[PDB]
Amino acid sequence: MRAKWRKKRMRRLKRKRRKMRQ
Amino acid sequence: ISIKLQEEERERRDNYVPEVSALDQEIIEVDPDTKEMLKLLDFGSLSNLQVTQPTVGMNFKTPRG
Amino acid sequence: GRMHAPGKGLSQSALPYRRSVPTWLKLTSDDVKEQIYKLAKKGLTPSQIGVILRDSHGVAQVRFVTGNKILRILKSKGLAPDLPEDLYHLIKKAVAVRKHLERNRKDKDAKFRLILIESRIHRLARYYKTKRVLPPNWKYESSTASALV
Amino acid sequence: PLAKDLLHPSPEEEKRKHKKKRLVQSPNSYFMDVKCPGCYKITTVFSHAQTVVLCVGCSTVLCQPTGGKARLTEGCSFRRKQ
Amino acid sequence: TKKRRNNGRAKKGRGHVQPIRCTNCARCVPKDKAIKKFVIRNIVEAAAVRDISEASVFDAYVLPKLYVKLHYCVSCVIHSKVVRNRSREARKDRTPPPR
Amino acid sequence: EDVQGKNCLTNFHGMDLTRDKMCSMVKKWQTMIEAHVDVKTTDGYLLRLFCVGFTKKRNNQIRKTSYAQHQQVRQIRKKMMEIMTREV
Amino acid sequence: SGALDVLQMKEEDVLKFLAAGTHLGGTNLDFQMEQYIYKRKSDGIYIINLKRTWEKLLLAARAIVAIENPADVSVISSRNTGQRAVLKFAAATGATPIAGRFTPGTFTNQIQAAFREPRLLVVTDPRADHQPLTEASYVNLPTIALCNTDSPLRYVDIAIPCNNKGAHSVGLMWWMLAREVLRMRGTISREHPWEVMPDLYFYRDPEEIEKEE
RNA sequence: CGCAAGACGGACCAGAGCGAAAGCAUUUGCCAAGAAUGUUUUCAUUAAUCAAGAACGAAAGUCGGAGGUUCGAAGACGAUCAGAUACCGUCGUAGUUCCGACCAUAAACGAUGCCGACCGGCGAUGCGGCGGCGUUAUUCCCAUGACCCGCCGGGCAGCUUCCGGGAAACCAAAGUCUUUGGGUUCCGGGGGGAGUAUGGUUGCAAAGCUGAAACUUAAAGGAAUUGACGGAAGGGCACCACC
RNA sequence: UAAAGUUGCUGCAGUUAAAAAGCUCGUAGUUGGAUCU
Repeated sequence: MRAKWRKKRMRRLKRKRRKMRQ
Repeated sequence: ISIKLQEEERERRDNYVPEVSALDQEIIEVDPDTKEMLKLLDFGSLSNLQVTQPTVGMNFKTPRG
Repeated sequence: GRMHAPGKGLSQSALPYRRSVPTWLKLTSDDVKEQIYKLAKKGLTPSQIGVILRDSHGVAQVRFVTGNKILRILKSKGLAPDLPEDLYHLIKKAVAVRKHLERNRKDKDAKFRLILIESRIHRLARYYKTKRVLPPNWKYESSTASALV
Repeated sequence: PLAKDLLHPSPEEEKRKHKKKRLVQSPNSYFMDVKCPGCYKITTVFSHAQTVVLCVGCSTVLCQPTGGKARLTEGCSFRRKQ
Repeated sequence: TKKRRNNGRAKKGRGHVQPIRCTNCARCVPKDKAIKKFVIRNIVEAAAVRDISEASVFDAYVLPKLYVKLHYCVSCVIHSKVVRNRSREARKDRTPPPR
Repeated sequence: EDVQGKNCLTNFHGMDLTRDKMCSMVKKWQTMIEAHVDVKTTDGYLLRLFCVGFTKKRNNQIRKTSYAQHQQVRQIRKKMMEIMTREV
Repeated sequence: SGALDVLQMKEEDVLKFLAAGTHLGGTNLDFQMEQYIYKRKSDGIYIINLKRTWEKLLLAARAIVAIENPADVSVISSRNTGQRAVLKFAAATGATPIAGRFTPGTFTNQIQAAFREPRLLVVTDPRADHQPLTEASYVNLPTIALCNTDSPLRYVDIAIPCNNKGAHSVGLMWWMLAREVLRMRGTISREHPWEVMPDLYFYRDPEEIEKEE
């Protein structure tokens, strides 16, 4: 996996966790 | 081929000499700077040379690029 | 290298080995002192006085004729300026840059150069306070420093 | 190459160097006595002067500052000292 | 590992160089990294020179030329064979080919 | 601006150099200096004039490039503008 | 010369050097050849100090003489300019000539056919004869070279500062070297000019060969 | 042939310049700044590097306002395709432009901290100064420009070299290192987990700074060599290739 | 614990193997030219 795409995936994961964790 | 007769032929052909040496000339054109070199070498009293005038300018480099 | 620039320049004065008064120079030490007094009364800094004496009057070095340096002579006669001229010129440059920056607020280069100038000012002022040349309470504030100019 | 040695002369290799990089540093400048044809007295002028100096008895521009050595006006006879 | 000492560009002593678009693909390439060709071309091709010269209303018209500067990215310059890969030792030779 | 007797009478409107001519002078180891002036004749014809010049390689020059320094370029541009204004 | 009137420079030698243009260098100056030049001319040609040339020639002649077996000295010329001169020098002084291409490994490959082990090496030009020069650094072989202004002095132990581009100059330089070696050995004498004259050492174009007969 | 708008500043333009970096290219003017050079000026150690702290910081992105030509994330449609959700085409929103606030990140790179000393050669080039045959312009003296030949000082680089170093690539620094110590800041310690979790802090947001562990694993990696392969380039050959 | 000069004060590294802050300024800290029998 391209490193920048893995970074984008981790960013999306963090955003989803921030949304779910209210 | 390394035959001895070929070396003999080469050494006979190279054994040529004229009656007058090519370095035996009456007038030798010499620039002023080499004249000063000779004079500081204790050879400014030689009358076998002749003054050749220096070049007009210093245009000796080939153009760049 | 420069304190506030990547420059590595070498250009400076090269004093001659001889420390004697030149043979051509006929001014007595007192004559050089009076010329220094006149130039100071005219309103000139010691650097300017030295430059004028070198250029026009042939005084190669005042220290070698009078046995004293120009600032020391000015102090001893009593007409040396309140604050040293290098610090004065640094403060003047800072004041000029601040005046320019007041009407040109988008000049980040001017702000950076002002930061450099004030750092130089503070370093010189700390050195002068260490030597008791400036009062220990002296501080460079950028609110009325134009009066110091 | 065998510094400070008299056996191989080097006036020419020493005044070629930078003034600060010489064996003993020495300025490349000089003071010069100047006569103005209209004037009648000496004026000692620095070679690399930064001031527009005038004749001590007149109002004639003796020399003008340049990037390096100052430029003298025509007719003023200038001779180096020492 | 580093392939070239100059990194395949002429950027020495500056930070940024403005880009230009490749004439072949419209790719942004730095002006120093772009590969530049300056073509001088007769606007009339060699076969058509005779016909136009014969049909001219003037005598000895000397036909005008066309001056086009082309800037290529590395990919388009390689595909078009303006430049080509060289051996590790022949790479260092910056001398242009004879012309 | 007028047509009389099946004849159209023309008048000056502008002037240019041909594309090939102007492209042929722009060489790559010299400075090109351009100036322009808006200047009015005595009849009231306001003209914008563009002048172009190039620095010349000397006949004994070894240096590849014939660049002018920025102040030299400014002086040349000043001369060009002054001469154009004087002539128009 | 050793400050010896017997070994000092003569007027005939200086005249020959000037006629052959030995003092004329190139427009380039190798930094290790600086001490052998006099001054640069207005056209960029460096003048070679002929006193220094004579000193270095005499030192080279002394180095050549201090080898009892003359065949242990190798005289090399890859260029066509000095092949005739080298052959004449070898015939005169008994040295071993290598005129033409110097095959690599001649000093280093003891299996090779032409393998030879000289005790001294003389070359016509360090640039052209760089192969024997480099090989001399493998077998402890000292080197004597005819060096122009821009010649590199690596692996050159005795450099003779001279014009080595002109055929006259190279021939005359080899002729003087042979003459001085013979004079120092004991053969011939300084009380009379040598029977050989430098034109025999010169390189001549085949067109000139045809014309002059 | 005109008018309008918003962008941008070609060719000249370079292994050229300036700037702390990001970056910077129409003319002219104003404003303040700066390096180098020149200096027989002045002060006289005032310095170097830097926790804390601070200024600036591409692009994209956020908020408000103005503008909106072009291009254009998203999106719509047309193609190609087994499929394409992509490449390609036609449009096109945010954006791209400017003003005021935010963000503080880039392969922000020379993947190379700053300051100082020493250690080869050569030819160039940019700025300043110094010296000098000769050629041109100022249509006249000197000077001043443009050339030419050198020298000196900083600068961007280049070539070369058994200086020396290095695993080598390669580097006149990445040298002066087991013959190890000039000064000082930041920082690495097998590969993953992971720049993740969590806490703190900053931000309007996006996110930035700081930053683990359990666990897993014998290699991951660097440089160079020989092969093999290439939808890479250039050649050569056989009527089992063609003409 | 040594081996581990793989924690390097002695004594390690940091272009490409892990690594020099995007860049400057800057207080503390550290370090500071010659010179007095």
